[PDB]
Amino acid sequence: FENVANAGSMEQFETIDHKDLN
Amino acid sequence: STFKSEYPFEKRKAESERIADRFPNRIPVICEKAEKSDIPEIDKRKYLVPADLTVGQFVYVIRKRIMLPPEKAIFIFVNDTLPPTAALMSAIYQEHKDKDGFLYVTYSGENTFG
Repeated sequence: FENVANAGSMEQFETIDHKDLN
Repeated sequence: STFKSEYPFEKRKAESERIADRFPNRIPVICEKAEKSDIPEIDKRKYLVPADLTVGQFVYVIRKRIMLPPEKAIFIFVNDTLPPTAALMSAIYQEHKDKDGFLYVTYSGENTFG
């Protein structure tokens, strides 16, 4: 909350793939 | 505490813009457990969702993630609405996306519209 923001995703995204639906 | 509460606006929008650049065909979604429900908690809250998925397809993945048994209820809420599982996630995004560029959803074992 203090400094210039950065786009870094340190808390990573979970990627959903289409094969997760099989 | 919520994703929105943990990160300032400029950081959240910076992230969704980075996803826009790197993964233009993925919807950035925050998925969190609703307050007044004993439904199981979820280990991860940030998802990149293929833009073609339906709500029902997305829900299938979330149910697996929280290891919900097939007989138990779940409801995914967006913006104080309950979208049908036939709806396209792309359509939900376009209507309900946050100013920070994410789509925020909450899940519950209770249907508050009942």
